[PDB]
Amino acid sequence: KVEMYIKNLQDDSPPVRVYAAFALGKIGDERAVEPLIKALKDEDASVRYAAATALGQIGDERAVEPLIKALKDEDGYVRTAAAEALGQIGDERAVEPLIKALKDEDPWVRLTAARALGEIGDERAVEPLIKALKDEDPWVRLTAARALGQIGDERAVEPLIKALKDEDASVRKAAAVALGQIGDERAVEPLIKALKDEDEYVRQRAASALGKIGGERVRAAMEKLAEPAPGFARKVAVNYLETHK
Amino acid sequence: KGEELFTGVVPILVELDGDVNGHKFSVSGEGEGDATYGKLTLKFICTTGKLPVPWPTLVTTLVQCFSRYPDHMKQHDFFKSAMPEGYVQERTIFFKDDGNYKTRAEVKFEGDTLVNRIELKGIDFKEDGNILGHKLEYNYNSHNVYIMADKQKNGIKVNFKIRHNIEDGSVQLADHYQQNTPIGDGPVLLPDNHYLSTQSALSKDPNEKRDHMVLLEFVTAAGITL
Repeated sequence: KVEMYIKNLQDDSPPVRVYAAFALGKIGDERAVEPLIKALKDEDASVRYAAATALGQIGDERAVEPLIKALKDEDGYVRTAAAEALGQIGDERAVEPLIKALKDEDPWVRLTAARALGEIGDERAVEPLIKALKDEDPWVRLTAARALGQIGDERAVEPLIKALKDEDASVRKAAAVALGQIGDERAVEPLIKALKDEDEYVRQRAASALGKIGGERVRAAMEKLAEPAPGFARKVAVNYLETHK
Repeated sequence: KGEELFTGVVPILVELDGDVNGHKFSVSGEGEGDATYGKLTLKFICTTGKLPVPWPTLVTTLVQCFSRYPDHMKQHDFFKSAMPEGYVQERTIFFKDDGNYKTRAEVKFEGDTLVNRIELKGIDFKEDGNILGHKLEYNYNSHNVYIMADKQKNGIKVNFKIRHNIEDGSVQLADHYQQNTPIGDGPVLLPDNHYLSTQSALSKDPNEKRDHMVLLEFVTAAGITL
């Protein structure tokens, strides 16, 4: 059957090739890596997209250079599937080519590259991702924030504190989760302020970010907040002081 | 007629009116479908402000007539066979450990345009659950949609589970139970048991400041031998 789909990858009709490629990514068998790399150059963009999608799903590092190359495809969906595929494979060789894709014309391609860079977890992405925090597109900024959170590098702490004031609630929200994930205590006071944010979800995430940071600094900020804070912020603190000792 | 209407790229319109735990909303979609590729390209906007549920929870509600049936399976394509008068699609969707949606839609040609019109009601959702607390990731999995002939009436029964990624790394399940019945008289194909295998990518439009979802979808029928 994996035999059959590999065979259908060669069919005259692009649709047949398209669903051969998808099917093979689903089955997950290594035999299909080679013929799927071939399909990455199919003249049909849907085939190229399916092939790239499947290669990400198979997880095999032999597809890494072929996919780095698909980062240059004329089709933005193909380029998107290429970046996602390289994140999923996790091979460090993808890092500098995805760093470049952070400057792609298509913001969803930029976004996907930033996601993929968080998934790899490689330190080299930290600075370019810090720059992507100032991307024009709020989806990119959000995703850059979330990727820095997952990389966990201390250099992002101050830029993320700033993002906590971004005009878009969704960036502020991802900046708060990321600060929690990094665990650096510089985030405590800024996070305490974000408990005042207008957006309820920003508020809740800044609350759990503080729970994750923990330690004496959060404890003392909460003793103080349970005295001069109001609203959600005060409940967060009284709740914290209860559960934590 | 049926499959004949689908031989090229057909334009699509989608209209949804929903009310979930009392929050009313609407969504309008526009785009196109190419059944030869089982391909959909669409953009959806919430026309009433912010969407009170996550966009991925609405993907299945928001045109299975654009699925690719392979040549040997054409006698199992109920969806296209009902056209142009179209069909009624009804679901109940159970979000595990949370509320449910019930939906009713009509899918039909209105002029040269395939149009999906839907009404959705959902209740018993948890205020800070995954749905209403917006904890779902902005992505979409690959699924198998199981289809069987409706023994009683001209129509089909359909069942599947949608897997929704949650941002903490767990998965939320949405059990779909579906029924489709034709609108018109024109007789319909009542198919052998089979399934559709789906693929979906969600994105955004960088020029769009409204709450919206861009969608690319690939679906093929499968599981009939040859």
